[PDB]
Amino acid sequence: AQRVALQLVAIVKLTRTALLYSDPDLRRALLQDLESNEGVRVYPREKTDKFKLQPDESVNRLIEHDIRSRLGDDTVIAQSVNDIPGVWISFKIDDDDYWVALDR
Amino acid sequence: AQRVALQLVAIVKLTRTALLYSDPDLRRALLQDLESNEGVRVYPREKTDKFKLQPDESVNRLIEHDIRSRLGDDTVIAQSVNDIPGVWISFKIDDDDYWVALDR
Ligand SMILES: [Ba+2]
Ligand SMILES: [Ba+2]
Ligand SMILES: [Ba+2]
Ligand SMILES: [Ba+2]
Ligand SMILES: [Ba+2]
Ligand SMILES: [Ba+2]
Ligand SMILES: [Ba+2]
Ligand SMILES: [Ba+2]
Ligand SMILES: [Ba+2]
Ligand SMILES: [Ba+2]
Ligand SMILES: [Cl-]
Ligand SMILES: [Cl-]
Ligand SMILES: [Cl-]
Ligand SMILES: [Cl-]
Repeated sequence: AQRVALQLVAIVKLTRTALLYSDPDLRRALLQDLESNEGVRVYPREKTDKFKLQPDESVNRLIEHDIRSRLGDDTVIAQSVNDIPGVWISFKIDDDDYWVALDR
Repeated sequence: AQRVALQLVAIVKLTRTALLYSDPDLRRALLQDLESNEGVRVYPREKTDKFKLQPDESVNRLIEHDIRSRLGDDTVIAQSVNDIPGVWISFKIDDDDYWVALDR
């Protein structure tokens, strides 16, 4: 529980941080780097993006509990967004909502 | 071996990325965020910074092998730099050398 959640939290936080402090002119280039080089796909999150939860198997819900405690109670953790499989974790910068998608 | 190394690689890569694409005016502020919020201390690496290897115990050398395969053959991995304990991993942006220090 704790260990997996800690790693996922670290990834989301470092990714959000990279975006937060990014040179606005290089922000699109940064998103390409994160995806290709770090395997981290960032997307804007639209209010109408649909999602499906990870199953209640193994320690998923405990992992999810620990992630929200560290990232924020309103964090969405999902196994798909708009029918696209992955490990999906939402985050925010100010008024802007985002997804991070990782490979399962 | 693989798993620990993969996580450390991810941290170093995301950290380097954040720095690489950072707004130059916010770069010092970014370093504060990484340290306080992500527990990642970045330092410039000076050619005369001394270091001490992690012991050859457990799977340390295998972890180190996997880290270098992903980050670069010239990567230094150390248990201390200038007598300061931690998990230290070097990285570069162009001509500039850096350390990342994590808690053990
Ligand atoms: Ba909290
Ligand atoms: Ba919003
Ligand atoms: Ba809002
Ligand atoms: Ba809202
Ligand atoms: Ba919004
Ligand atoms: Ba290589
Ligand atoms: Ba140099
Ligand atoms: Ba050099
Ligand atoms: Ba050199
Ligand atoms: Ba140098
Ligand atoms: Cl953008
Ligand atoms: Cl979905
Ligand atoms: Cl600087
Ligand atoms: Cl040392």
